[PDB]
Amino acid sequence: GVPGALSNQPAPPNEAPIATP
Amino acid sequence: GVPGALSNQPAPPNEAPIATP
Amino acid sequence: IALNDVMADMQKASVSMQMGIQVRNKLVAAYQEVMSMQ
Amino acid sequence: AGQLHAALDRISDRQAAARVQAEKFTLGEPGIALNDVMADMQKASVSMQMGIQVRNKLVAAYQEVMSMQV
Amino acid sequence: LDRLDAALRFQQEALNLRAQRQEILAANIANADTPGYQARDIDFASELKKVMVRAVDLLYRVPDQPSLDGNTVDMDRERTQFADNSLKYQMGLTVLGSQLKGMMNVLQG
Amino acid sequence: DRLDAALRFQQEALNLRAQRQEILAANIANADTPGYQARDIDFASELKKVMVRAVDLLYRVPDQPSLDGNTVDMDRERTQFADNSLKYQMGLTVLGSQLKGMMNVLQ
Amino acid sequence: DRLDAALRFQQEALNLRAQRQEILAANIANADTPGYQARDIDFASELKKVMVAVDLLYRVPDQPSLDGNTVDMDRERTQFADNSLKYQMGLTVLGSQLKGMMNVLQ
Amino acid sequence: ALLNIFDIAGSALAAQSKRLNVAASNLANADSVTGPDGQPYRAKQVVFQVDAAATGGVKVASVIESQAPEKLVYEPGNPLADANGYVKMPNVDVVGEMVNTMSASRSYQANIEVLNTVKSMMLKTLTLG
Amino acid sequence: ALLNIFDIAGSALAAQSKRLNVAASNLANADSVTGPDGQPYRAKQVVFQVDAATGGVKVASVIESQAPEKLVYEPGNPLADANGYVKMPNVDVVGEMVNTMSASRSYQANIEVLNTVKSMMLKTLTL
Amino acid sequence: DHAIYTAMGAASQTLNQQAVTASNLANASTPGFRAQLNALRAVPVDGLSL
Repeated sequence: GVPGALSNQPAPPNEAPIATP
Repeated sequence: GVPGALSNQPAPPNEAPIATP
Repeated sequence: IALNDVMADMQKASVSMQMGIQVRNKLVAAYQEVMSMQ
Repeated sequence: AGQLHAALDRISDRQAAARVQAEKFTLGEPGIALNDVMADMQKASVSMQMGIQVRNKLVAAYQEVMSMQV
Repeated sequence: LDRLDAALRFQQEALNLRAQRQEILAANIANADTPGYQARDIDFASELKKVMVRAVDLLYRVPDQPSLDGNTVDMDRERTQFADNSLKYQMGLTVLGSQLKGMMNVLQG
Repeated sequence: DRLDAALRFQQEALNLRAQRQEILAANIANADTPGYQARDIDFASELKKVMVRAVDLLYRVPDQPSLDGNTVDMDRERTQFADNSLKYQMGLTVLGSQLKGMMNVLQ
Repeated sequence: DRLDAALRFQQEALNLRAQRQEILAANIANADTPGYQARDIDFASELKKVMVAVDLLYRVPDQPSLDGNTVDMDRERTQFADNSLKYQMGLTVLGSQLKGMMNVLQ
Repeated sequence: ALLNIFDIAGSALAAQSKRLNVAASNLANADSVTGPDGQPYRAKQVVFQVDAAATGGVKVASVIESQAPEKLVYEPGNPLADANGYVKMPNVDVVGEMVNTMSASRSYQANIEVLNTVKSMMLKTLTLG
Repeated sequence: ALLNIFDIAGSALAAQSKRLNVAASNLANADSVTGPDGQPYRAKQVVFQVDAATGGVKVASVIESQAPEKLVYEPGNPLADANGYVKMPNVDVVGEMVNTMSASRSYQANIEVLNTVKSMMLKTLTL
Repeated sequence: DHAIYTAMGAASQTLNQQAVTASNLANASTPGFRAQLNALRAVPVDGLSL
């Protein structure tokens, strides 16, 4: 969906890892 | 015409070339 | 319960009371006129 | 028809409790966070406004019903 | 269940929907710093239609931009929606009041 | 028709003020985008046309060039916005006065 | 009567806050005079006694000074700010109560 | 009923006030050492939870000590020095505390504005008639 | 009407917030020569668009800058190529400094416009 | 609104790097000491939008 709109599914969690395995 | 007035035609794009070809 | 709901209920009660009072007054005035006239 | 009596007693108790809490806070002893007192004051004011509006509405209705002409 | 009831109910339920949406907006703006929070809002048109035909299902707003803490509330957009909903509620209240006053004025003389 | 037309003149003036306000707000919010041309509507001519009647907006002449191609000037737009807001409030006051007088006549 | 009793506590709190403000202003203005002792009042006890002139007592010195003065600027400033804010709150409460009492007459 | 907004905003104000108080205490005791009974001071943080009773306001579950590494200063010339002559210093980040303070202030102001708006709307509803 | 003003101003506020966030991120990462996957950090910029007449603004996408990547010489780092050059981010500083101020000023102008229109609508409500 | 968090994180990491440099400079005369290299590292947050 476009930003600021409505949606029926929650957004996935944000991770922001230091370094990928 | 005088700046700030209203005219029907649009404005040509502004070009500022570094060196004349 | 909701404040808007209670305000709307008060308005409904007032309007219904006005309607009933006006109808009763009109009817009793008509009856009184009928009684007064021979 | 004592329900109006009960309601007015309850709102008076609410606003009196708010006043008591305000006095306790102004006494200079730590039990209040300066937010609960203000929230209670606002709620008491709103409840009192609702009560006076109810009184006005009820007295207007009584005036209308007494103004009948049989 | 006839006349006055429905004629004013169409606006009373609209006011109720505006109030509930306002409460949800207040909740999600007060919870704007808790990590991992999801913005909550409802589709007013569909909700009003479903209520009129005769519990409200709340949808999740798509995040504008990500954050590490997991919160997805957008402060400026939430404030704009809050102001818009407040103005709409006032408009509904005033149109309802004007309509009711017009109805009451008939019961004179 | 009588009351309808007498109120309709001011109603159309107010609606035109609202649409011009919308255009001004749009071109103020979009004041920092390259390739945009400032737009406006000739209020007097448009109102005259509507009074005897989907608006024909036209471009605004630039005053000093910018490389990115933006022609909206913030100071001029702000002055126009303030003028339009004052005109809108004036029209609102006039319409309200006319309606209040019409209502008071019936009393 | 009843009207005076409904507002006596708030009015007395306002008055005592004003007096304590004056005391703080005096003992912050005398910050350079040697031999001058800091002064202040016990607000809670004063308010309770008045609701049931003005008693004032010396402040416990913070650090010694050769001249003899015993006033601490940061402490006085914090007390000043606290008393000012509490005075403002008392004024707001009194104003709201009076506004409600006025509104009840319509 | 639009009245529960007062409860929600009051809970939010209480939570923000507690967070601000904790941050201010951390800033004040950033340089403090050797707390009462000898245990060094440890930086404290709050935890926000939703007071569901669906959706609702924010309350503070408890206060928890941060598990960031605890700083050490080499000063044998001090009775608190350990076997290696290290005095323990709390793990307080001044920038983090200041940012927390600013964010708490902004959220508190936003919530009080929400309260005022809801108060105005409810007064309008009262004066609907 | 005036309801579209709220949409327009909200879109403008969102776009300005995105621009400000991008500028702040570039300033923060202005001197971070690495990435989680080993690729060097590269400056990013948003692209504006008009969302259909006239209307508000929208952010179509965030794209990497095509300016040449500044590179320095040090063989110590394993990230160095065959010639010992590593790639510092090619992010200007004064550009971001002025972008922050411009974004903040536009944000303030848009919110002032929104507040003015809200006041006008409230005054219209009591016609 | 959350750019403040990125800026404060950058400031805190700058302070950490300054502490590392100060540590390297302080023990500049101990025999057989190896310096402590340092370089800022970027971590991008992402998902579902912009």
